[PDB]
Formats: sequence, structure tokens, C-alpha cells
Amino acid sequence: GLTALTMAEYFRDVNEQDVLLFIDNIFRFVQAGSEVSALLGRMPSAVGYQPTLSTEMGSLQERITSTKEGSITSIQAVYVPADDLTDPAPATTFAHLDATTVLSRGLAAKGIYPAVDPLDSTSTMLQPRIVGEEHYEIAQRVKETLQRYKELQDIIAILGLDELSEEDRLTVARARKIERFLSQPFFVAEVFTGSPGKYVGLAETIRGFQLILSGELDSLPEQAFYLVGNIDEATAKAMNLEMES
Amino acid sequence: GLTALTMAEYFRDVNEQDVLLFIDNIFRFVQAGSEVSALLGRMPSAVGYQPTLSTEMGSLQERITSTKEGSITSIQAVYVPADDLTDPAPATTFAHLDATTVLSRGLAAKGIYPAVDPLDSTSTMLQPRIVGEEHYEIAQRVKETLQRYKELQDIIAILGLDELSEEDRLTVARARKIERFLSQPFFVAEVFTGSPGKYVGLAETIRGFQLILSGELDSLPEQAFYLVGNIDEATAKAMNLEMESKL
Amino acid sequence: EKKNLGRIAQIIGPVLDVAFPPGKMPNIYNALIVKGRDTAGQPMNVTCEVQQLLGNNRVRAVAMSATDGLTRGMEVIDTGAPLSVPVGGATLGRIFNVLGEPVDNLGPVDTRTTSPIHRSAPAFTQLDTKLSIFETGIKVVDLLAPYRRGGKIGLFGGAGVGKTVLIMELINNIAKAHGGVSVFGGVGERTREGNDLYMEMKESGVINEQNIAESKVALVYGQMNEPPGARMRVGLTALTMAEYFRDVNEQDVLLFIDNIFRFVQAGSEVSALLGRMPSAVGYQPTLSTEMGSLQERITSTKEGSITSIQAVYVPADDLTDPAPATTFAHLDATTVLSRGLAAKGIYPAVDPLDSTSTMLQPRIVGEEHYEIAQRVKETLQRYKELQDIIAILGLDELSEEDRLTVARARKIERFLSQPFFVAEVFTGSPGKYVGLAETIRGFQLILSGELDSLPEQAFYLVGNIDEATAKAMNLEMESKL
Amino acid sequence: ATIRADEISKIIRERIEGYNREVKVVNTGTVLQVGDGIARIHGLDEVMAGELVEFEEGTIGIALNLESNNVGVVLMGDGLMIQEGSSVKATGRIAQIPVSEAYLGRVINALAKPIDGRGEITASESRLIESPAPGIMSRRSVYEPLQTGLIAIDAMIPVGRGQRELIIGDRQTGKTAVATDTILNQQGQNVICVYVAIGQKASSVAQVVTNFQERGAMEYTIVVAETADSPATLQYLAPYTGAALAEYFMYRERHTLIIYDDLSKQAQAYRQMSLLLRRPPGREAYPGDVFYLHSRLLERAAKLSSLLGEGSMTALPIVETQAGDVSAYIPTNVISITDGQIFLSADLFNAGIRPAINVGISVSRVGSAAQIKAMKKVAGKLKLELAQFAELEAFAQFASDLDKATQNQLARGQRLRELLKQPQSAPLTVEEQVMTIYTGTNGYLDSLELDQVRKYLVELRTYVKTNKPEFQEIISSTKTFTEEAEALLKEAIQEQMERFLL
Amino acid sequence: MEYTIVVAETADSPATLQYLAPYTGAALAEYFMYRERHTLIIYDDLSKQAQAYRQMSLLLRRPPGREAYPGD
Amino acid sequence: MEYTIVVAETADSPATLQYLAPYTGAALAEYFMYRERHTLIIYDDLSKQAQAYRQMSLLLRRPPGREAYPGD
Amino acid sequence: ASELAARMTAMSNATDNANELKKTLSINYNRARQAKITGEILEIVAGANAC
Ligand SMILES: Nc1ncnc2c1ncn2[C@@H]1O[C@H](COP(=O)(O)OP(=O)(O)OP(=O)(O)O)[C@@H](O)[C@H]1O
Repeated sequence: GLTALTMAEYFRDVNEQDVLLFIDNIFRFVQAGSEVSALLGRMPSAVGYQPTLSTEMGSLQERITSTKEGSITSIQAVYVPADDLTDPAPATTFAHLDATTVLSRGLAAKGIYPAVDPLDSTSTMLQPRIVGEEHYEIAQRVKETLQRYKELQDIIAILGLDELSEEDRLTVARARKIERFLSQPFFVAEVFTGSPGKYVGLAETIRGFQLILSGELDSLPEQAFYLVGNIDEATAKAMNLEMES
Repeated sequence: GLTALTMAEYFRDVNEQDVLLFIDNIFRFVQAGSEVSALLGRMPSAVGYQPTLSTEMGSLQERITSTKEGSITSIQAVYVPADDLTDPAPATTFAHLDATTVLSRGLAAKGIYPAVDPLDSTSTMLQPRIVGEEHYEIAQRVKETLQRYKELQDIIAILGLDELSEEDRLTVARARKIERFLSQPFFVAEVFTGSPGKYVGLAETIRGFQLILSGELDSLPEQAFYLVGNIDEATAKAMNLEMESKL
Repeated sequence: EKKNLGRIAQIIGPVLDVAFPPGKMPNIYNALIVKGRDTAGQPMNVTCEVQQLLGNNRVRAVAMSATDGLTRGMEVIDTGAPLSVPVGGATLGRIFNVLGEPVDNLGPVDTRTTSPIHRSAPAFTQLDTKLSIFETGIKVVDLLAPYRRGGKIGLFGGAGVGKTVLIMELINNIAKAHGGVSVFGGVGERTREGNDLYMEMKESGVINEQNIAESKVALVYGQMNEPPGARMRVGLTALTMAEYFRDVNEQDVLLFIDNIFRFVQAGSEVSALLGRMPSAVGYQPTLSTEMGSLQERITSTKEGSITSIQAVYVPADDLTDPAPATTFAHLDATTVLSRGLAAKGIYPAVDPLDSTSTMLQPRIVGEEHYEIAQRVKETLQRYKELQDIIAILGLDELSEEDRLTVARARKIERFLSQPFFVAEVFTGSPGKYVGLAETIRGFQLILSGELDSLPEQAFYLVGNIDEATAKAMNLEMESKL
Repeated sequence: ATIRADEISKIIRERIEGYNREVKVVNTGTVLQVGDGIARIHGLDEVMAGELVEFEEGTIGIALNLESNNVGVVLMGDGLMIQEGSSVKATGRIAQIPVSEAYLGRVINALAKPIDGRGEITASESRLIESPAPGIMSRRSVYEPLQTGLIAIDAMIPVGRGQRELIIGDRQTGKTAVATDTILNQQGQNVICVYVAIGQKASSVAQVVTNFQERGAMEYTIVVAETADSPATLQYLAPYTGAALAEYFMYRERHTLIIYDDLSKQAQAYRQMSLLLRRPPGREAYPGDVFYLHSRLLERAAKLSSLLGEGSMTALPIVETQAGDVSAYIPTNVISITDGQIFLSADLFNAGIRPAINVGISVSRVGSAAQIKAMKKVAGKLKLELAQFAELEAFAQFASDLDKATQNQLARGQRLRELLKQPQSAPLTVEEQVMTIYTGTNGYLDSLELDQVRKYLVELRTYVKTNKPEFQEIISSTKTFTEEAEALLKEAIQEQMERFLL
Repeated sequence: MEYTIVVAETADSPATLQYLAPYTGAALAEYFMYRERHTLIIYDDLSKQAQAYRQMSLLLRRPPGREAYPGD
Repeated sequence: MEYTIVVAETADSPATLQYLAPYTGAALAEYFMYRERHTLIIYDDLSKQAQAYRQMSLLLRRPPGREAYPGD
Repeated sequence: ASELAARMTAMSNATDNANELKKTLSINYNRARQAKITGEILEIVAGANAC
């Protein structure tokens, strides 16, 4: 991490470029620190890591700052161990990051790739000044629908889907449409399975989410929105699904 | 804590007068022992307290006893660490504390203050020949009604309030009435409530609970029993609420 | 071996660190007796084994008896070999503690032959290939959940369910049908239950109080009174006492090691005493290694099988935590004794549905055995389902294509109950040993559809299926009167 | 340390006879504190970090962590007969293992020592335990298919030569007969298997090795077997010698297939080997080093580029979720270190699907790039049908429907799922599983009695190759599923349907 | 109370007595048993007894097992 | 901004500076508290201060307690 | 009778789903219990030495 970060900061500070550093598995850096400091005689800390688990990775993260000459947009694929976010090695990275997107294994166990959990995924750029009140308001509405769905998942537990009234039934149908739509065949996931990738823009996906939340798309089934690009292509996939029956 | 105990022990050994020591947060008397025992060289015990948690806690609590020269009544405001009611610091003090009173965040999040649990708060002075037979019977009936409500909390929350019986529904509404009636406007908690405080005696609360759980007044609205001094004030608040409903 | 006199330098509780002269040192697991002096005035010697070496000629040893009264500087004597267990035909009937001294006070045991406890594993060439079914003599075990000879077996059911009459039946049927003997290996056995079992044996003809060395059990009782180093090594003591039988008489041996979780508990006790940093939930770090060293010498060598039967007690009822995990990684057949079934009186109380075995597969049992066993398990599944509905609808209202299923399910649930060669002391029934072929053909006749007319109580407490037809024909004879 | 390991009275006597005197001890050291499998040797100043030091009895030890005076070694054989004061000697080699082309068929005891008892093996040592893992420039992406044999695995979760792929089941559900099946199907194509059983009851590895014996896989397989009755250091190094032994054939331009068994058990033996050292543990008391452990081990199994010769090694490790939770420390750790997971669900194996593969969870990251050019399209269609059946059974369509399945798609999905089940250790060739896949997916047989699709297809497979050897030739030579092959197999399955009707 | 030895260990009684009390009552009841009289020894708070043993061991620096309770 | 001090310490400060940031803030605000101006200190990630204190105390080898946090 | 059978099938799928939820909750509770106990034990042993 330090050597790749120096390689990037030389470009950001001497050549004035907008270089990116896709540091992969920050957690592996912290766990290597855990090994070396378990062998370096340094006294053990929280669950297993080094005592300096918030200053060593601070030396990683805080050197990644956009200076007035150039800016760097690092994408750090920090890894939560054993799939719990309370762990200190990603918990000390949550405080440093600003657009954290938690790829919870739930939506991947359901088959929704990418499995970016819409409730846990959050950013300091979801502000009115940055994205405009339009995109911000639609983000708030979709997080509202998904949060209502996740909180009545305790009732879509032991009981059945039927026990909901018409309000909860409509919000569950809309939430299922959304959490299906949030999938996308990647341009690099042509290898595993599925369609060639579709590049979806901001001003384009805002139309799809406005359309879904506006209620004008209740006719479409659930497997129509799944693994599709734009909303027009979603309606096309629904039509072709009806033709193939 | 030992300083307070020394003053009280003097007033119970020499001045021959029954004294009332209030220790606040006796759990600090164990946690500070933890912070010093860590450095002292003594090995750590369970979840993080000192090894001699129990003997130190006893060295405080045992010196508080009515000893034929007086009576040191004492009310320690034990702190349950994050409501870990199994933690060593309250688990060792439950053995020493006679009339324990477990206050619950669960019955405070719904606003029922004081947050004393009707079930968990138990005392060895609830024996009948000591406390009075009718009082003991009312306490038993109140605790049983609250236990039935806590056991029906799972059926109510999931399968709907209607899916249970129509006698058990009377027991549920009666348990609601009781667990709201045992709210109290304190004189010192007027700054939190905004309403004045009502000091209510023992016989008055017994006479209130008798009429509440005897089914004689199961018509009043639930809010008419909330934050109310006596059952007569609850009856008056029912009239106030029925007038405010249409007005 | 040698007068390796050392001084017992440090005695922390049960663990007693002994020093040694720099010349000779007992290696790991090399037993050493200390020439101790009791408070009473008699030179009682509490035996120990070297669990760990600490370098400066001081071998950290755990004690097989109470250390109350061991001055530092006492003469500790090395034996040069692990704890000598008095194996042989002599140790057939008497009770033993871990060091190998009879505590039933009958008499001394012939120490002419003795094998060390910590003999290593058998070899790859010495292990046997064929996954051979072990004919127990219980119809339930032989049909539904067969036992692997040379394998491991778990009796999940607790006490009061009939575990003692089941193990007594198994020992007596081993001595009767097979040619071998069994070795009850009670590890950490609560002494009241120990004497319970011993008296049940002596009154059930399993061991003869008038005739020792003709009996069929080698009792090894490590009572929970004894220090953790003792009731840990009681499993290995029983193991070597049975391994002598195996590799000297070439006969099938049974180890009834009592609930393994006590052995793992004792391992945790002794490791926390040695100070070795604890592992997951709190059992020793060498949990897999230690429990594997206990349960890997349970292998069918070319000489003979040494199949064991090991109760397992899950703490807080989870298969997840390491001790039941590392145990169920070894077990080859798991049969639970069900309390409700025991209260019903379907002795043996072994649950037909929840019990399973890795041997049940067709290539191991036989294609017809696998088919009939799977069909019986599906029938008992159907009956466990319809027990809900036969309360509401009744036996007549429901469809008569599965009324046959319920009838044959009652017939199977009764036919699984077998009278034992041990229950004769209680009830008076003679007791029938049922071979695997006989119970296979009986269940095939019951489930195929021939015996749909015999009454349900004609299958209860009967041996072969023709004996069940005899019971039904006698009931038919008495029906007129 | 106040009590330093270099403070035995005899040892300090050796230093106190001469303070600043005659040249020190070069290679002779007296073992002291030979306790938890970790003998602390005094002296041995010439020991390379990682030496192979021998003892008096003959028990080999790795000299991992060597301090200022004591060269603390990790003795491989159990340090029972080693008494304090015995003399040891370093061998002058760095964790070296004897390996040759004569191990094919043997049963090694994790120290390059045969345990079958039939003769001893000679070699040129030439391989290391802590080897340099293959670099970044040397690895070429996985394209060569690896015929696992099982329909489910090689149809939806394909494995290619050089693509590590763990088998994460539960206890007592597959993975052992399942890994044995993958080894066994490798009879015709040249691979040098290494079935390294880390922790297995000796009876289980005896059963597996004898299965190999009678079924002919011993001509190429190498059972580096370590029982459960073995010191944790040997269960720790067993997959390392397995991997070095398979790498001796991977670096010489020959495809290999190594299969670790109970890779959770190696992590458990490392947990033992570390908590005896009292090195500080982490989650679930693993010493935190388990990721580096399973990195050195699993990462040295990948396909090498044509620069170093076309070699390859799939790794197929077997982690056991004894906890029943895939989000436990060592299963999620090996999932993060491996290139894909083949989940063997316990509930499905208890239900009856004998290769317990569930298709939704078990993914193969190498994807369709691994499969043959023939199977890609037909397995894509089968995966489509499996998605359909998975939804129809997991979700609505319990009440009849607007959809009304069991008439269109649920019956065919049930045929597929009842078709995926194999017999016990009956491997399927490439063309045979191609036809088995094709029959169900593109609707050649839908209305059959769903219980006995396997019982039909055994007769189908018996008849088709003896009737139309053209199919085996078109699949074996072209390796591509041409449409003329579709026509001729249509004719063959027409005739088979006829002879099944009569 | 004619026939009942209430071995009493108060809280401020040191760790060793709260440790030793069950053994003291056991030594009384064992005498009364060995002299033919059936007895009934009723301990109180074995969790508190093990807590006192935890105290005295962890003070004595003996390695702790699960729940910080000592080796034996 | 004319009335708000911001005692700011980055992540890449040595853990003593993170531990002393809230104390510097409290002292600089207490100067105004003794100068009778009703100040208002606002900590941010007070978990980070105790975390950096844990890093120091574990690097000083003082004995830890719950959650590997040090004693005080 | 149709309403009572609908209530019966609602209670039936609710009982099956509650069984599934009880199994999943027991698994999560066992892993939480083991994690809590092993964290406690590592706390205790690591605080014991404190070199
Ligand atoms: N496809 C199959 N069909 C029928 N039986 C099977 C199949 N695969 C394995 N078995 C049975 O499983 C047994 C072997 O256990 P299995 O391979 O299922 O788990 P395992 O890996 O041995 O368990 P562990 O991980 O604890 O070693 C064999 O006795 C065999 O009869």
C-alpha cells in the first residue's frame, strides 16, 4: 500500500495528474500488520490486530488526499472479515472513507449482482449542493422504500406476504422492483454469466428510478427488471418475457 | 463508598440513630477497583473487573446492617453495565441487596416512568405475614398479570392483538392499565415531565390496584392511567380526556 | 526403570512440577510415581505422568490423585515407560481406576502382562479395507442405523432413557453371538451412576460375582473425584486395555467410553492447569490432536475389530462448538435414545428417525438393506407427520392408501422394540437375539404388505418375524376365549 | 526474558569455560526445553533460517524462529523420545524434500517418507517447502478444462487446470467421495494427482486409498496422507509437502491435480501449533496467520505460461464448515484466498441429491472460459433452466397459478435436478455428460417418470456409444458440439427411446 | 433448628472461608453419615463458592480457563 | 468562523496527538469558560481518542481490560 | 370452512417458516455465543501476562 501510494502521489504532486489508485484489499494490509506485530513483540490489541491499527492505516489513508495541485480518487476494496462490520480492521476504515459502499453478502446470496446493500451503502456526497435536489430527492425516496422494506422484513418473516395491508403490499412490490433494478450486468462480468455489460449513466438511471417510484410501472413482473440496464431496456425485457411466455 | 460507610457506621455505633445512606452508582466502587487492579499486578477476572470483585463488594455491603444500636437503611443505585444483568458487578450485588429493584430501559423507551420493572423488581419483604395479606395478594395478582402480558408480548406483536382469547384480551388490557398506573409524577422529575408531582401512599395504591384489576373500571382509556398520582386522579383524568376528545 | 530421584519443586494445585538430575530425564507421557507421605502416617504414592517439559530439568507433571500433602523435595521415581496398565485375561470383570489398581477390593490383578497407555497408532497397512457392518443384535440399530465394526458410535441419549440396559444388552450380545468381549470405559463417571452400573452388571449376568475371568466386561472407572489428569487418561486406559484384547486374542472388542465431552472437559482442565493458552470456546488447543489420539486407536486392525460406542453430550445443544464438532468429525454412526419413546415403552428407546449412520449407504450395507431402511425411514416420517392429523381426522376418515402406511408404521414402531437378554431380571421375558438377515426379511414382509392383518400388539416385544406371527396366532387362539 | 531458554546450568557452563576464547560451536547443539513440539536448540550458529535440523532419534525439524542464542526449531515427528541434552545437527539444506517421478502410487506420510510399507523411494530432492510461488508474469489464464466428472460441477461450476476451487461442505456430506470422483475421472487424460489428506481418520484414508487401488487411479495418484493421530506440526506441513510434490510435476510441463482434504484441519493444527507457542490469537482463537498459511499453500497452484512450460495445478481444497456457517473465520478466509467455491449443502445431501452441489451459491470465477467449446452453449441453456426451476421452487407457484407450472417448466427443472444426481463414485466422461446435459435442457425428455431419469439414462449411456461411436469421435477429436453431432445423437436417443418403450 | 448446622459465611469473610465453607459442612455431615445417621447437606450459591475460588486462585496467579474460572 | 476554534487532529498524527486533541480543546475552551464567555466544545469521534489512548497504552505495555481497551 | 382452511394454511406456512427461523436463529445464537466466549477468554489470558 505504501509503495503503490508513493507511486501515485509522485504523479499527483510532481506531474499534476488526476491519477487513481485502486488499492485492493486494504484489510490484507491491516492483517499483514497483525502478523508482523504479533511477531514484532508489540502487545496484542483488539480482537487480533496490532495496537497501531489506527495509525498505520492512518499513514495509508491520510496520504491519499487531493492536494491543490492534483486529485486522487482511490478505490479501496477493504474487506470485512467473517462478514461483520463491527470488526475493528474495517471499522477504522469506515471513519476514513467518505463514499463507503458495503457489498453485503445477502444480495449476492439472492443472486443480485452487484450486491451493494442500498441501506448500508452511504456517501458524504449525497448532499443537496453536490448532486442537485433532483437526484438527492430520488436517492432519499429509494432509501425510504428500501428501509421500509427492510424493517417490515421482520413481518415478511414468520407470517406471510399476504398479512400486509395494501400500503405495505404496494411498498413491498415497489421495493422488490427497486432491489431487483439495482442489479446490472457488468462490462467485466461477461466472463462469469450473463449479458454483455451496459454502461448506465446518472441522468439515465435517475429516469428509471423516477419511473419506478412514480408508480407508472406496476405492470412489469419482478424478473423483468433483474439484470437489465436502462428503464427502457427494462420495459423491453418485460415485453420480450411476455412474448417468450 | 468506604467514607460514606464510615460516617454511617459512626452514626450507627455511637449516636444510636437509624441512618439512611444513599450511595449513588455503587458500580463505580467496583469499576475503579478494576482500573487499579489492572495496574496493581492482580490478574484479570471475568469480563474485565478485578479478581476480588466479590470480596471488595462484600467489604462495602456487609458493613451496612442494623446492629442493635440503630438501623442503617441504605439504597445503593447499582449501575448495570449496559443492562448486562448477568455481569459480575450486579451479579455480586444481587446477593447482598435485600429489596432489589431492577429498572428497565425496555419500560422506559415507551415512556412509563419510573422505569422500574414490575416483574424483575422483587423484595424479600413481599412475604405475606410481613407485608399484610391483602397487600401481598394484590402484589401477586399484579405481578401475575404483568407476567401474562410479557408472555403474550410475542403473540400480540406478531399475530395481531385480536388473535388471542377474549378473556386473555381482558387480561392484556388490565395489564396495560396496571403497568401504566404504576407510573408516578415525582416532585424532582417535574422538570422532565412538565406536570406537578403527586406523592401517593401505600394503602392508596393498594385501593387503586384492587379496583383496576377487579374488572370494575375497565372502561377508562389507557392514557387516563398514565402519569397519575391516585386512582381518583385517574378517574378525573378520564373525564378530562373524554371532554377534550369531543372538544 | 531407574531410581531417577528428583524433587517435586512446584506443586500448583493438581499440577506438580518435579525436577530431575541433569543426567536422566523422563520423556513426555513417561509415568512417574512419587514416594509421597500422607497426613495419616502411611507412605501412599500418588502417580503422575509428564505432560510437559519445562527445560531446566524440570518436567511439569500432572497427578492421578490428590496433591493434598506433597512436600517439595519428595522422592519422585521414574518408571521409564508410560503408565503400565495390567492388561490381560485377568482384567475381565473387575473395576479399575486410571493407574490400574482394582478399587472394587475383590483382589489383585495379574500384572504378569502389561501394555503402556500411550502406544502409537496402527499403520496404513494394518488398517482394514472393507467397511464391514457390525451386527449388534438390536433390530433398530441393525436395520436403520448400522454400526461400523472398527468405527465409532454415538449414543446421544442421556441417562434415564435406558442407556444402561442398552449397553448391557450390547455387551451380553457381544459375548453371546460374537466371539469377543467388551470394555466399559467410563470416563469421569459419577460414582453413584458407576455403582449403579456395576450392580446392574452383577445382577444381569454380564459379569459374574462368583466367576471372574469368565465375565465379559473390563470396567475402568475414572471417578470425577480424581484430578483432571486422571479422568482424562481413563479413556486411554480403557483403550489400551481393549487394544490388548484386540491384538492378542484377535476378537471383536467394544469400548463403551462414557460421554466424550467429559474427556474433552478433562483435557481443558489439564491444559488450563498447565497454562497453555486456551483455544476456541475454552477447550484445550490440542483438542483435535488429543481427541483424535483417543479415537484413532479405534480401528479394525487385521487382527480384529476394536469398535467403540461413545456417548456424546453436546453442551448447550449445538453441533457447532469445537468439542462436539471434533467428535462428530470422527463418529461413524449416531443413534439417539429418545426420552419420550422410553417413557412410552418401546425399549430400546433408540429413535428410529433422528438416528443416522454413514454405513447406511447401499455399497456398504447391501442394496436391499438400503432400500428397506430408506423405506422404513420414509414410513416413520409419514407417521411422524400424520400424528398431527390422526388426532383430528381419525384413522378412518383419512385416505385408505396411507391408512396402510399408518398401520404398517405402528407395526414397524412396535417391531423395532426388542426384548433383551438383560431385561430378564426386570420383566421376565427370555430375550431374543435378532440377526441382520432376520430383521431385514421381517421388515420386508411388514412393509411389503403381507402382514397387514396381524394385530399391532403382536409385533411389540418380539424377536424374529415368525415369532411375531406365532404371537399373533396365539392371540387368535385366545380370541375365542 | 528473565527465564531465558539459554540459561540451563550445563549450557551456561559451556559458555563460562571460555568467555572470549577459542572459536565457538559451529554445527553441534544440545537440545533443551523440547516440549510442545518445539525444541529450543542451543548453538547452531550456521543454521539458515528455515534449516532442516535432524535429531538424535531421527526426527526432522524445521528451524523457523531462531533467537539470539536458542535456535528454536519445529520438530516434525512427535518430540516424545527426544530427551533434554541430546545432540542435534543441521543438515545444511533449506526445508528441502526428496521428490521424484517414483512417488506415483505411493502413500507418503508428509515427510517424503512412505507409510504403505512396501519399499522406500529414491529421488533427487530438488524441491522446497517454502518455495517461491509462481510470479505474475508466469501465470496464464485458465482455459484447459478439467473433467471433474460430476454433471453439476462440470456443467455449472466448471474447474479448469490451474484454477483453485475449494469444496466447502459440512461434516459428513460429500467432498471426500466427491473429490475422489474428480481424481478418479482423470484416468485417461494425463494428470499427476496428489490427494493430501490433512486430517482424516486413518480408516477413511485407508478406504479412499483402497478405492484408488481397485479402481486404477493409483497409476498416477499420490496419497500424501496424514492421520488425525499426528502431531499438529505434521498436519500443518502435510499440505506443504503435498504442494511441493505436485509442483515437482507442475514445473516439468505436466498437468497436475492436488486435492487437500480438510484444509480447515490444517488451520486447526496451525492453531494448535501456535497456541502452544502462546503467540497471540485472533478471531476464533486462530493465530491470525492462517491467511498467510493458506496463501503460501493455495497460491502456488496455478497454470504456468509457455515460458516455464505449460504446467498447471488445480488445488481443490476441502474446507469443512463444522460450524455450519460459511461466514466463519477459516471458511471465509479460504474463500477469499481461493478462486471460487463449490458449496456442498448439508440439507440437500440429507434430502437425496447425492452430489450435494447447490447451484445458486456455488460459483466458479473462471467461468465458461474453463469449459470445452462444446459444452458452453448447452450448459448455458441448462443454467437458464436451473434458474427457472430455482425460482419456481423457492418462490410462488405453490397455488396452481396464473403461470401454472409443472406443465411447462417445473417438470423440466425437476427432471434436471433429479438428473444431476450421480451414483457413488461412477465418473462420467466428457461426451456422456454432454449428452446427459443436452437431453434435459433442450427438452428431449420431459414427461418421463421423474423418479427414474437416472435409471433410464444408465441404459441410454450404455446403448448410445455402442450404437453411434461417431459421437464419441466428434466430441473427442473436435471437442466441439457440432450440429451434425446433434442430429446423430438425436437418432441414437430415438432408438434408445424405442428400446426403452419395448 | 435442633438438628441443623448452618455453616454461615458472611460477605466480608475472606475469600478462603467462602471457599472452604462447603468442605466444612461436608466434613460435619460426613461424620454424621459415617456414624449411621442419614444427613442432608444443602449448599448455598456454588456459583459464589467458585467465585471465591476464582478470587483466591487469580490472586495466587494460577492460569485461568473459561469464564476466568481457574484450572480445577 | 470568527468565534469557532477548530482543534483538528488528522488520522496520521501519532496517537499521542489524537489523545491530546480533546484535552487541548477542553483547555482552550476552559480559558473562555473562566473568561465568562459561554463556550461550546464539540468533540468528534470521541471513540478515536480512546482508540489512540488504547494504542499508546498497549504500546507502553500497560495491562488492558475489556475490548482490549486499557484500564483508565 | 374456506376461511378456516385459509387460516389453517396461513398458520401452517407460518409454523414452517417459524421453524426455519428458529433453526437460523439457533445457528446465529451459537456462533454469537462461541464468539463472545472466545473473545472473553482471549481478553482474560492476554490481560493475565501483561509483560
Ligand atoms: N454421491 C454419493 N452417493 C451416495 N453416497 C455417497 C456419495 N458421496 C458420498 N457418499 C457416502 O458418504 C460417505 C463418505 O462421507 P462424505 O464423503 O459424504 O463426507 P466426508 O468428507 O467423508 O466427511 P468429513 O468431511 O467429516 O471427512 C461414504 O461412506 C459414502 O457412502
